[PDB]
Amino acid sequence: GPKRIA
Amino acid sequence: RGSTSEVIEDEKQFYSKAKTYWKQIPPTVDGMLGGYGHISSIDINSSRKFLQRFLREGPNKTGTSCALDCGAGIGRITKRLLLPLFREVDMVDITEDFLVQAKTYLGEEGKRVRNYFCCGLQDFTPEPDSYDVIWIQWVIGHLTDQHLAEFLRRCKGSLRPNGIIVIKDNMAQEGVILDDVDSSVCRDLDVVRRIICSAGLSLLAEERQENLPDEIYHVYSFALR
Ligand SMILES: Nc1ncnc2c1ncn2[C@@H]1O[C@H](CSCC[C@H](N)C(=O)O)[C@@H](O)[C@H]1O
Repeated sequence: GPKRIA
Repeated sequence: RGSTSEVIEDEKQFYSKAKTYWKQIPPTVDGMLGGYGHISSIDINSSRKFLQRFLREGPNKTGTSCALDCGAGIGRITKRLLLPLFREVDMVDITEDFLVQAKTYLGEEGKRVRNYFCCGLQDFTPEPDSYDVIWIQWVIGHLTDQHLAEFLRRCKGSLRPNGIIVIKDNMAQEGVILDDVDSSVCRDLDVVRRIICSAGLSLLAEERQENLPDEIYHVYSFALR
């Protein structure tokens, strides 16, 4: 799924 | 690093860690989307607009008889994108719990799901001359570079005339980034295009998803055949 930019 | 071969030290553990992760995720839309269920409708609406072009505008229009949902999970996309547009849909996913829940989640329209295949995409062979549209969303990061290319090649052999494959996924800023929690990779535009073009598929369309939250990786859709 959609993910926070690490 | 620019490939999975470099970021994936143990390919066997890259796959087993991901299977373990998904096996205990709740079979819900928030589980499918890592807490981003609030963008599901925005995502589906753009996917529909992206897909309706190949289905409405001739010549060589894409048919509407059957679609394959790859990495389908509980059927979020099958329910709101594919079933309203295709007579029948097949689903494939590695996680048994999601396929079982899909029967409940899809409701009455789920009776038009023909097969619930339980398989890793790296081991899955879609049947030749079966699908007008093969939809691959938020799952390509779970395959190695080589397995992705080979899977796309097998998908090509399963398309009906004028059929298309669609990939919709996160794109990294640069190179290949590994996510240690769910055991997946994120690749930049150049890496993905090279995997696709280099595997013998033609890139027909490419579109960045607009209106997404600021804090997440960019998302792109690709149409190929
Ligand atoms: N190797 C693999 N082969 C097939 N499915 C896999 C896989 N690795 C992870 N998955 C599946 O990939 C899905 C990612 S969540 C995405 C679900 C769906 N594409 C949607 O957008 O709503 C999960 O259902 C998980 O079970």
